[PDB]
Amino acid sequence: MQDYTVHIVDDEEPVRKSLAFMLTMNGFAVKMHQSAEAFLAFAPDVRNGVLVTDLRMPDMSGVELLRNLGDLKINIPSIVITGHGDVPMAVEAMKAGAVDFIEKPFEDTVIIEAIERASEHLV
Ligand SMILES: [Mn+2]
Repeated sequence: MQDYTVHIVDDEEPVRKSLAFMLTMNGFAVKMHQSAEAFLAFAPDVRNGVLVTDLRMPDMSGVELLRNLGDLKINIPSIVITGHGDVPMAVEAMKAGAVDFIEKPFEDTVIIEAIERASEHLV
């Protein structure tokens, strides 16, 4: 079986803990990051990891995070969670290299399938 880690980034702690807890209850190895900046500083050390990030985050957006990762010469399959009915954000996220976007609110089954898909990109 594959042993990958799901890295979660969200500006709202309650939403972050909700997702994290749900994925762990489903058997995924999960790591919650305090902010986009914290994940960016942790990124060089990631091995066999997938990223699930929120898009609208005041300090650093999900898109900007994706562009910074690219600058670090690092490729981490990413799923971007976008605001309800926010088309500009989903489009920009895909143009930025995200494996896929997920519109919230979302069904656990759906985010779980999106994560399994991103893991397809792990070498
Ligand atoms: Mn947000």
